[PDB]
Amino acid sequence: VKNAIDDGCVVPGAGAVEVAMAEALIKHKPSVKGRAQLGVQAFADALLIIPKVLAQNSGFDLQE
Amino acid sequence: CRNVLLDPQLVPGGGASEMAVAHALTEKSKAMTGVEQWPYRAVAQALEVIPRTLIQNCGASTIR
Repeated sequence: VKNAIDDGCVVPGAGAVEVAMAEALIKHKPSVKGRAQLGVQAFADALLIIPKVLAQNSGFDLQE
Repeated sequence: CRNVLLDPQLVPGGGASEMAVAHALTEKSKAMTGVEQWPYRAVAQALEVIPRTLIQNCGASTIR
């Protein structure tokens, strides 16, 4: 909450931004040249790890 | 054709009847109190594993 007094924008987290980034990254190539989009695919798939496995730990597995 | 000749009556089910036998034992496990209930409730646990495995291939939190 020290960071809360710092910023003006409090965001719903816990995976809400994580899939929301990876939708824009994979589907829309920012740098449509294929050399960098390879690193985009590793980058957007890096974002998925936080929502998918903690819910999978909770019992509803990562794909649902 | 032998079974419909044998029994015009017949149950529904996809393994759900195996649960229905399994839960009927568990109620009578708690109703017929004594030394009998501990093997009698343990075999009720054995029946529900089979349709659990059938919906395990279906794929969900099959224990829930």
